[PDB]
Amino acid sequence: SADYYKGEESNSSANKCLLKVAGYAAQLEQYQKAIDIYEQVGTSAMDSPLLKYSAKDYFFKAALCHFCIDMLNAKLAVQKYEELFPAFSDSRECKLMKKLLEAHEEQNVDSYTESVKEYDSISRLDQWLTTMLLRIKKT
Amino acid sequence: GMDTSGKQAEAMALLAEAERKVKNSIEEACEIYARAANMFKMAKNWSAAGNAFCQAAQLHLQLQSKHDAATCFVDAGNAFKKADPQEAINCLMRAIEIYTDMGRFTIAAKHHISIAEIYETELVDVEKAIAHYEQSADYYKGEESNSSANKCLLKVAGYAAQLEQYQKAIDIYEQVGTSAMDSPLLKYSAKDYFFKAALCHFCIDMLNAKLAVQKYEELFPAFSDSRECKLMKKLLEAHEEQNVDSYTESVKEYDSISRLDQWLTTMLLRIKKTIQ
Amino acid sequence: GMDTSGKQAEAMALLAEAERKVKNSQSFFSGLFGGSSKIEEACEIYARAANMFKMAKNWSAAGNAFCQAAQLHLQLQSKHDAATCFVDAGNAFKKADPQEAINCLMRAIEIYTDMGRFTIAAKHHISIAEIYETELVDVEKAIAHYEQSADYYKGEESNSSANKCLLKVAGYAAQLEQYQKAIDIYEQVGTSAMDSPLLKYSAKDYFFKAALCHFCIDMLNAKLAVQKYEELFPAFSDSRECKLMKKLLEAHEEQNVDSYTESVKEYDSISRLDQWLTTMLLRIKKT
Amino acid sequence: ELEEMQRRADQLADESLESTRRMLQLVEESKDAGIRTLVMLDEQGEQLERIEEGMDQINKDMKEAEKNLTDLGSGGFIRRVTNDARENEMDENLEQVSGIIGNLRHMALDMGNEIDTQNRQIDRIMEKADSNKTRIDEANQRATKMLG
Amino acid sequence: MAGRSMQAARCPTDELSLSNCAVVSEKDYQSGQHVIVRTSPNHKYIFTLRTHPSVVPGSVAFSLPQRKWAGLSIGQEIEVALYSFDKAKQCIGTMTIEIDFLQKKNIDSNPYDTDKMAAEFIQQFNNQAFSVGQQLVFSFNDKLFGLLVKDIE
Amino acid sequence: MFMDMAMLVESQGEMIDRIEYNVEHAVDYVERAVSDTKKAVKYQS
Amino acid sequence: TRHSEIIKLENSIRELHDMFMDMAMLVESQGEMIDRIEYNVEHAVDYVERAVSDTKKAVKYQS
Repeated sequence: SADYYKGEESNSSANKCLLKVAGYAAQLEQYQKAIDIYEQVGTSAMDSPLLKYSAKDYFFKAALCHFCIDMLNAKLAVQKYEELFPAFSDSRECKLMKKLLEAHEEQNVDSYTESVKEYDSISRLDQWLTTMLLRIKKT
Repeated sequence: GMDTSGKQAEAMALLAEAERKVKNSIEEACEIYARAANMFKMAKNWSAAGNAFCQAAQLHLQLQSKHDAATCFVDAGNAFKKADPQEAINCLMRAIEIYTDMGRFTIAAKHHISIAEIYETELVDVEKAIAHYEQSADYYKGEESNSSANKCLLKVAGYAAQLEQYQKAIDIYEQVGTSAMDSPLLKYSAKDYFFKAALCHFCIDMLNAKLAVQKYEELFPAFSDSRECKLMKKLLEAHEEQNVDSYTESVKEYDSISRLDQWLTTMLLRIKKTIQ
Repeated sequence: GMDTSGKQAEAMALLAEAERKVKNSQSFFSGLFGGSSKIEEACEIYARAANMFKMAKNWSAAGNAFCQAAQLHLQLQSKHDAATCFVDAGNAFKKADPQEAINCLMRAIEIYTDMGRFTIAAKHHISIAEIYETELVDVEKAIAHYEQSADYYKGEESNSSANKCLLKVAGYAAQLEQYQKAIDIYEQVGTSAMDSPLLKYSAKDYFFKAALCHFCIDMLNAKLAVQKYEELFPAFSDSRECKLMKKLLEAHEEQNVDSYTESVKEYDSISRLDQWLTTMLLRIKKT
Repeated sequence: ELEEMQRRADQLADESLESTRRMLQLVEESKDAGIRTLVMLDEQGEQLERIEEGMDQINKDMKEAEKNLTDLGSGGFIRRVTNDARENEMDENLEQVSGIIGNLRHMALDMGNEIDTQNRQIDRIMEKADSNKTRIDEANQRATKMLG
Repeated sequence: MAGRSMQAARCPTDELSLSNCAVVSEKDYQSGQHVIVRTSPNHKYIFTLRTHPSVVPGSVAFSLPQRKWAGLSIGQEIEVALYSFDKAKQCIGTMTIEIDFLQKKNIDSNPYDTDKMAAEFIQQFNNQAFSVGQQLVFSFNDKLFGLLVKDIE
Repeated sequence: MFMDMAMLVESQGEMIDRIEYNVEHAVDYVERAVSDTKKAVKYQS
Repeated sequence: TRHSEIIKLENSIRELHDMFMDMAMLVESQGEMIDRIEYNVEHAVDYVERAVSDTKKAVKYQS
């Protein structure tokens, strides 16, 4: 269906299908495809006049995948994302990424618990987001 | 895969049948060509379907078709847009000409906009894009489309200020502000247009910029209420006193309070380059 | 430009060919009785010439060609297509001058209402009202045209457009120093709006307009109207308009002109004023 | 030194007052913007209903014509660290804004009550339209069947 | 005499500015003549003419101080008409001029012989028209001064 | 983003009005065609 | 009490943002569909007009 929409040039339906398949892949532990789709969607939204301001959220999703892969490359990845989109600094997604990195650097229980509590206090995190957060915190 | 090969073979057979029919000899050949093009499209091989689409369009237009021929030409151009930009541009221009002769200026303007954007993104061309935008603006003016006309005017003014003379952009901004003054809903954006004009007026001289901003403030009272008026006043005072520290502080404060898209920063840097 | 000159030359040649064809059509009909295909071909050629003139941006020539096509097709008894061509001619004239557009739209409305096409007749009446408003200042004619268009719309049961015309008519009337009609229209619109939750919010503006209109009469009846609005719509007190009118009444109770000016300036700062609002405030300050 | 810090604090308080005033003005403008958006959405919904009815009439008329042809044959907002009267008004403003935003939320829900439904309806008519086209096309083909 | 259209021009040389004379083309104007320049319905200023080859044909150019006083900018249009001085009522008893330093770097507190300054001003601006409120620049012994005419009695 | 929505909805509204005008034209054309067909068949019978 | 009102306002803002995004995507889809149906109806009306004109011409010539 996404390929048919691309052939017909339907941006909205194609983006919806790509997001859905990327989420399902991430739920299936296929980080590479999900992160690629998330990055493509984010850059397309940034280029497009609309949905650019929400693209930050999409970026976070991609970052989450990379955050599950490794920590030493996490600094380079976040630096590249920041320099690519300097306006991402004021986004709370960067705050979550840095807080999670700092919490994972030191082996303590309070940091990740208080971070998740603070981020939940604003909005209810998605089931896949919480599952990935628990998976990364457990290890 | 096997499906792609089967669809390619079916398309080739249909093309051969249509060629035989036209050689022997009326709409059956065009139907066969269209079916072959659709079958090739099914294969996902975007290449070589556009040729069948063009053959169908030419054959169907040869028999005096006006509406269906134009639609088929538009479809062929859309098919080429991914396969071959040049063929897509040619098909779109042919469809534009046909529809405009028929009187359908909306499709012509849309295809001109598509050609301009494909030139700007895929190829490297701005003057042709500007001409296409101007033509689409005139076509939509024929239809008194306020939204599309305003969008095209804003784009043309921005491009002209970036590269070309500023008189047209300044006049466009003044006209838009005057029109929006009476309209309550659009008044909020009106000030912005005036602001833009001020920047353009700075590219010529500082005193001219001061006079232009004063005129814009007088014409539209709300322009004075916005903090942009204070920002312009501070910028002009800093330029008059020739103190780079004040200019740097003002631009840093503006960036911190409001994010920049590299346009206002570019104009500010251009203005500062001649401060000496 | 060279392209524009070439397009103008082509349009002139096509117009000459159309003139020759229409001239020869009568001779062909007389000598052979070939039918009415010649008139239809001439009308099509005139439409093409109008399109070419629009290419060259010539409003007058396109309008003349459209008028010729309209009359030619009217001679063919095709009343609907003749009315459509007349409407196209009026639209073409609207670009340069709507002087012919008035009669074109009148004829189109007559033809459409004869057969029952009430929606297009109402839209053409709205167009006539807009033309009169933009060209002339005679408000009353525009109001009458708006009422006629609303009646035509209600004739087809096609709402959502007559209501806007009535609201605009009431807004115009409020400026013409007429109290009974404007107040009646405003109160009717408000009471209709309260029932619908979506439009209930807009009822406050109409109530404030009616209160301002009745305030010019005298303070005593203004207070009665304000009390009636408050009882009917207590939530109107939450809006800034009720606070503003109460402040104006209190200031006038003591002739505190400085307080009135301060309140007006504060309201303007809260929300930019309108020409009608400023005029009404200035008139109220007169007493 | 200390006098400069006090001046900076006073300037920060002035900036806070300006920010509160801008907040109030922005919310006031947004209220009118939302009201206009709501009325425009209502008008668009009525127009969509008028299009759906017209298309249904078109389908009925086309079916009747085809059949005939076939059969023919709150608690505090600003701390009193620096005292001053300004803080008082500040409080009120935020309180007002609170109420307003609450009201604004309700308006949002109102728009939704229509928007989604309209989209669904549109889809249905779209499908019908396509079918209708095919039908007339088929009729044309059938009209050419006898001609041969 | 009747008046003609003109394009705003900028003084090319500092020496021309130091003379406080409007720089004009030799084709239509000659040095020593006086003109009245209209910049608005009630804005008129009288300036002296000085010829320079670089002037655009049929154009009158003013120095930066003169443009600032008259609010002249490149691209604007002003009217210029020849004028003849009548001594019947234009005799000057004495001029009062406010004097300021253009550049702060050169400001010195040493006294100056005002008689010498007046003599140099007359010599440099002899046979020139001056109006009350006129702002100009004057050079004296490598010293720049911003002169404003208080009044003429 | 509310301003962007306002402009987008204005564009949609004008386009919907144009679509309504086109629908009126199309329904008038279809009704006229059906009337002509019914009159022709009635006269033929 | 300040924290409670602050968090309530933030939650309201986030809910408004989510509703904005959802209904804006839905409105964009609605606009795409309205454009598609406009094109389809224009093509259909043009085709039926041409067909009926041809039929009228043919019947008039035959009769």
